[PDB]
Amino acid sequence: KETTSFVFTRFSPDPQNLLLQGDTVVTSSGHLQLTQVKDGEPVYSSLGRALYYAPIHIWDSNTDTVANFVTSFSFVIDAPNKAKAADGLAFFLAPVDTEPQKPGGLLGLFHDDRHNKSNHIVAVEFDTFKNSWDPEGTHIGINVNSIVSRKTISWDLENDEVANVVISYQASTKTLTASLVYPSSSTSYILNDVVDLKQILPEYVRVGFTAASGLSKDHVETHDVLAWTFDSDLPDPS
Amino acid sequence: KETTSFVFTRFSPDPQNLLLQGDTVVTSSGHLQLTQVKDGEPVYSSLGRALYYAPIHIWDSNTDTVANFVTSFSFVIDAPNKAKAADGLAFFLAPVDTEPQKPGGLLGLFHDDRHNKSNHIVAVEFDTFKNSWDPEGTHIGINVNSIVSRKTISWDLENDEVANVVISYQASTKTLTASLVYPSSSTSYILNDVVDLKQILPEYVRVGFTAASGLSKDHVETHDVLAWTFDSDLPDPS
Amino acid sequence: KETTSFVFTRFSPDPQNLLLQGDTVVTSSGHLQLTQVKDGEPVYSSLGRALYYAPIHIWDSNTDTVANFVTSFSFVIDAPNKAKAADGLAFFLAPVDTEPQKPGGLLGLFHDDRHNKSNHIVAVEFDTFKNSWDPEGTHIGINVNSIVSRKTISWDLENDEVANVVISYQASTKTLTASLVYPSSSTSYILNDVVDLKQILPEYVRVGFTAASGLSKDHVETHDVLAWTFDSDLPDPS
Amino acid sequence: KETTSFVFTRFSPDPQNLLLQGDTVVTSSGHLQLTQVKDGEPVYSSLGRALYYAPIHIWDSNTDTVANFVTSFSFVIDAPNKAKAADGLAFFLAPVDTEPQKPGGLLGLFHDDRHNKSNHIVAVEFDTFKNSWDPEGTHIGINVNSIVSRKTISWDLENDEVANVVISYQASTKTLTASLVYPSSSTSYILNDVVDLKQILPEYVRVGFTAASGLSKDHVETHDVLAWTFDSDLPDPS
Ligand SMILES: *[C@@H]1O[C@H](CO)[C@@H](O[C@@H]2O[C@H](CO)[C@@H](O[C@@H]3O[C@H](CO[C@H]4O[C@H](CO)[C@@H](O)[C@H](O)[C@@H]4O)[C@@H](O)[C@H](O[C@H]4O[C@H](CO)[C@@H](O)[C@H](O)[C@@H]4O)[C@@H]3O[C@@H]3OC[C@@H](O)[C@H](O)[C@H]3O)[C@H](O)[C@H]2NC(C)=O)[C@H](O[C@@H]2O[C@@H](C)[C@@H](O)[C@@H](O)[C@@H]2O)[C@H]1NC(C)=O
Ligand SMILES: *[C@@H]1O[C@H](CO)[C@@H](O[C@@H]2O[C@H](CO)[C@@H](O[C@@H]3O[C@H](CO[C@H]4O[C@H](CO)[C@@H](O)[C@H](O)[C@@H]4O)[C@@H](O)[C@H](O)[C@@H]3O)[C@H](O)[C@H]2NC(C)=O)[C@H](O[C@@H]2O[C@@H](C)[C@@H](O)[C@@H](O)[C@@H]2O)[C@H]1NC(C)=O
Ligand SMILES: CC(=O)N[C@H]1[C@H](Oc2ccc([N+](=O)[O-])cc2)O[C@H](CO)[C@@H](O[C@@H]2O[C@H](CO)[C@H](O)[C@H](O)[C@H]2NC(C)=O)[C@@H]1O
Ligand SMILES: CC(=O)N[C@H]1[C@H](Oc2ccc([N+](=O)[O-])cc2)O[C@H](CO)[C@@H](O[C@@H]2O[C@H](CO)[C@H](O)[C@H](O)[C@H]2NC(C)=O)[C@@H]1O
Ligand SMILES: CC(=O)N[C@H]1[C@H](Oc2ccc([N+](=O)[O-])cc2)O[C@H](CO)[C@@H](O[C@@H]2O[C@H](CO)[C@H](O)[C@H](O)[C@H]2NC(C)=O)[C@@H]1O
Ligand SMILES: CC(=O)N[C@H]1[C@H](Oc2ccc([N+](=O)[O-])cc2)O[C@H](CO)[C@@H](O[C@@H]2O[C@H](CO)[C@H](O)[C@H](O)[C@H]2NC(C)=O)[C@@H]1O
Ligand SMILES: *[C@@H]1O[C@H](CO)[C@@H](O)[C@H](O[C@@H]2O[C@@H](C)[C@@H](O)[C@@H](O)[C@@H]2O)[C@H]1NC(C)=O
Ligand SMILES: *[C@@H]1O[C@H](CO)[C@@H](O)[C@H](O[C@@H]2O[C@@H](C)[C@@H](O)[C@@H](O)[C@@H]2O)[C@H]1NC(C)=O
Ligand SMILES: [Ca+2]
Ligand SMILES: [Ca+2]
Ligand SMILES: [Ca+2]
Ligand SMILES: [Ca+2]
Ligand SMILES: [Mn+2]
Ligand SMILES: [Mn+2]
Ligand SMILES: [Mn+2]
Ligand SMILES: [Mn+2]
Repeated sequence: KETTSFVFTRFSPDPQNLLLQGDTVVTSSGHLQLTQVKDGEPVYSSLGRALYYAPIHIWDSNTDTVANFVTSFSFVIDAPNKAKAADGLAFFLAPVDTEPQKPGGLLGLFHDDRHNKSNHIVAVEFDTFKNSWDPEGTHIGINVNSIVSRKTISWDLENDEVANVVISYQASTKTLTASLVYPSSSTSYILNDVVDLKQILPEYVRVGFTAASGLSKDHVETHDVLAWTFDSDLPDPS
Repeated sequence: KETTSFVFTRFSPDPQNLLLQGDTVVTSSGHLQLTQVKDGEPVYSSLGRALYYAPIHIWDSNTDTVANFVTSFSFVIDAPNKAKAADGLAFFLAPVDTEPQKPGGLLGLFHDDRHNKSNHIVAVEFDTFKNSWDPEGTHIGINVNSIVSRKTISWDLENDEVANVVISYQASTKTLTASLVYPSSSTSYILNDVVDLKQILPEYVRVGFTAASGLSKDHVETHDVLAWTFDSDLPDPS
Repeated sequence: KETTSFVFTRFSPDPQNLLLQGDTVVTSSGHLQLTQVKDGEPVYSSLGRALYYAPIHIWDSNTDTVANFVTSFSFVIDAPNKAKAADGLAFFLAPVDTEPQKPGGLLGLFHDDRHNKSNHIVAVEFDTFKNSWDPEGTHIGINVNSIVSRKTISWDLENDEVANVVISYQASTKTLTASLVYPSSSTSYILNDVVDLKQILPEYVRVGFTAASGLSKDHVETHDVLAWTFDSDLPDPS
Repeated sequence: KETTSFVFTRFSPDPQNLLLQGDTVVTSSGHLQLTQVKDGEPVYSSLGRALYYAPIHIWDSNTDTVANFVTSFSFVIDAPNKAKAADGLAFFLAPVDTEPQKPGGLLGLFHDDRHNKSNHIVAVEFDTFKNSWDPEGTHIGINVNSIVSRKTISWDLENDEVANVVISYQASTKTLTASLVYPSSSTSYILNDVVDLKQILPEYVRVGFTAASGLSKDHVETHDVLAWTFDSDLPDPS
């Protein structure tokens, strides 16, 4: 049996147990600021990611076991103009050596908008801009090896409000669940889908966040993570 | 700081750390069988509850602190005829000395269908029968001192399928959240509302389940809880 | 699988999740005051106990499994005259219906100084007075169904200093371990012994503290518990 | 507030969340084999280490806070001839970029046998061979920036038996405690000392194990770690 856990109720400057990639910085208020802010305004064409330093043991081929996990986090998206919000934020699992990919609507996750099994990516996206591949309206999506979500639900961005997210994986039913609550307005969202982690991901992954602002100067927003917990449990074989 | 936790991934016969009330028994398959089954068929007019034996310290007037909590459980409702399903199951918090009340549509929670602040009850109901006070259709409800829910959402009973529920309370925003997932069909539900526990409940409560079958012979269903976890955390003051 | 946990970093007045027996009260400073204090002085012939309200599932005859557990606590003994310290404090496991027994050197645990398997008691004692059955000197003892310890080590009371205790049980080796540290003086103690819980205790027990002051007016001390954690884990069968 | 935890009840081959250094391999039985074995016999002059991949946040200069931690592990030392056992095993904390140093009696920890504050090492050693700097007999030691222990206790190696170790740090008293129990013989050992982590270590460290076999062919033993848990808690400022 193997377990991994961590909790951040806020972030310290120079967090050496996180891999910060692209534009990510830690604010003096203790937030993970994924996309650039200059003079209190979000900067366009910005991309930042943050991963937990330790690989997570997500499944084991020898024992044929798959881990359960649960992660919770709080985030804020602040768009100067809500109608022009772009592009969004995702929580994701990827190979240990994962590096930022294309900015904008590809969210730093993918090199292009096609499906490719060598991506080895599972993500939950909070998507604020309708790309050509997207459903109508802002939405939450479960993504497997593609920016084109396997399943989506409508989600109304509550501009500059704290969103509380829980994402969990139940290995026995191969079910990934994602929920988002805005306590400020008592609004909540949930979706779930079958995602076979053993078939999609390598045995060890890194986990974390990615976010991207829009590729034009009037389509911008901030993407801050305020707090993050993670727990994974790889059981003994039956 | 005070915390309480417990986990049951299944139930043992004669569980001395649960207070079983009314008809509740533990099955040899390890389920908490809240309402009676006879010859593999649910019995009408049955009511059973199960509470964790220890009082939970939910808030403290001296330090003016309120606990966070989270509970998860799995349950199954099996109705021979889904249209005639009655009456449902609830998770609840109540005074330490709480005893079963009226059966049927009052779910063992309330003496009548009126609102009364001396009840000191907060519940999340999974309501399978439309009483005169209910919305149209089966629904999940957040209940505060009344069988007449403060907030409801439509919920389609997936007959004899395992439902995974999470209910959490965030003290800082006074927000109660309840979610239900059916992994078998990838269907999910969530709602949340403001519930001020400090104003509704005494400082110590008992927590648990209640369920009731219908008060007529053709309006019956089973109500089994398969697993239950609970975690509460009453923080130090500021 | 079944687990039970709780944490008290201090105690609240009227703790409804503890069974207080004999003279025990909670002080306004948040301590569990097991033996009486009157006008800032310990009272002789006083006996108090405190148990967690919920029964703990320590083993299961159906699945033939035995729990691991670990408890930690901090305590203080303050004797006006250290040479006349009596009688001591114990952590213990006992049947759910356990009641205080004889005061003084029997520590509220036993009716007499003999061995009897119907006691169903396992205790770790911090023994400040040499009775006829005791080794020379103040000592820590592991007790099984008798005040006459199965195993003892010398322990020097550090008068009015905080002692940090950890007691753990490893089911697979039937080993009970107890350690005590005085951080103030960098002094530490440890002992362990084979104790077969399945053979000694019923399937469910209550756990807690007992303490007794001396049976003469010049042989007195206080016995305060400052903090307490407990975790038990009854595994699935192999 | 920041916490980090992990559990291994056994080890998988190619553990990508551990940094294996020197000779360390994972056995097919799931043990961390720190020093080499060839044809079932320990090889002399072997040195291996294993660190958790993620840096641990042990103190924070911004908030002026220091973490508590607790680690537990099980290990086995098997010497063909107990009188010729060498050299031993240690648990340690060191800079993130730590690399194996000198073999033999320096345990892979130090470049020489002198005290040097630039080492930035805190270790607990299980020392099986009397070097020129050592006390008489096999011993457990607390080491700060030197192979010459700050404090030692006698410890009798129980050849090829499982040792259960707990090492904990209490930031409020700056106290490091280490205990070892052999359940097989009911033998136990403990020591503790004041160690100011903020003054000795950098803000982030890596944690893990090191072990070395003797530098002559007749002074050899195996050093296997069977299981390992770690929990650290860096609190909010007070
Ligand atoms: C170590 O402690 C152990 C636990 O205390 C001791 O075992 C107890 O010993 C008790 C006697 O001291 C014994 O109590 C008696 O039980 C009789 C049988 O009870 C059951 O069976 C009946 C049907 O067959 C049924 O009617 C009963 O209701 C019970 O279910 C019972 O008849 C006795 O009651 C009569 O006799 C007494 C004495 O004259 C009267 O006072 C009483 O009113 C009645 O006329 C008696 O019962 C007890 O009476 C007093 C009351 O306060 C008690 O609550 C009530 O129980 C008890 O059953 C056992 N317990 C167990 C678990 O075995 C043990 O003593 C030794 O071992 C026991 C088993 C026994 O063999 C003793 O003779 C031994 O001394 C202690 N061991 C040692 C080595 O000292
Ligand atoms: C506390 O620990 C520190 C860190 O380890 C010690 O500092 C190191 O000491 C070692 C000595 O064992 C030094 O390594 C030797 O360095 C020489 C010189 O190399 C350089 O120059 C030559 C030619 O001049 C070039 O050929 C090289 O390419 C290189 O540029 C080398 O030839 C030897 O083979 C060793 O590798 C090491 O440099 C040094 N590091 C630092 C950061 O100072 C420190 O002890 C130090 O060294 C000793 C000998 C004394 O001089 C102390 O005053 C130094 O502090 C140690 N403190 C104590 C008291 O032991
Ligand atoms: C100004 C403008 O309209 N630029 C548009 C751009 O074409 C130009 C034109 C001139 C220059 N130039 O070097 O000045 C640079 C780029 O074509 C892009 C599509 O390929 C538009 O990118 C989209 O921007 C959106 C916000 O407007 C979202 O970020 C959306 O996700 C993103 N689409 C994707 C697939 O990433 C981008 O907005
Ligand atoms: C056959 C029949 O009419 N049965 C009906 C029953 O009637 C009688 C007849 C005589 C006596 N008496 O005091 O002797 C008492 C009751 O009165 C019950 C209400 O008071 C009906 O209960 C309702 O039954 C429904 C399923 O049919 C649901 O369970 C519903 O929740 C429940 N309503 C409530 C408020 O609990 C029940 O259907
Ligand atoms: C003043 C005095 O000496 N009182 C003594 C008291 O008195 C008597 C005197 C004669 C007879 N009798 O059989 O006729 C009966 C009782 O007998 C008590 C039982 O032996 C002494 O109790 C002991 O007191 C000690 C502190 O001084 C410790 O608390 C010690 O653990 C305690 N012993 C026990 C077993 O609890 C108690 O000290
Ligand atoms: C047979 C014998 O005496 N072998 C000894 C060896 O001897 C020689 C003699 C001449 C030359 N030379 O440079 O020609 C080289 C080696 O010198 C080693 C360094 O002092 C001895 O190392 C010690 O070995 C012990 C077990 O035998 C322990 O492992 C002990 O910790 C270890 N010492 C240290 C500091 O690591 C090693 O035992
Ligand atoms: C699928 O994704 C991976 C990385 O996520 C790419 O490396 C693959 O590109 C193909 O393989 C690489 C190594 C290189 O040879 C390239 O020329 C190939 O196209 C990518 N595959 C495709 C078809 O897009
Ligand atoms: C509100 O709830 C309390 C708690 O359950 C009830 O006891 C109240 O009923 C009234 O007071 C009780 C004690 C009893 O005297 C009864 O006859 C009264 O009706 C109830 N209050 C209401 C319905 O107004
Ligand atoms: Ca998009
Ligand atoms: Ca109803
Ligand atoms: Ca005594
Ligand atoms: Ca040595
Ligand atoms: Mn999308
Ligand atoms: Mn309803
Ligand atoms: Mn004693
Ligand atoms: Mn040594």
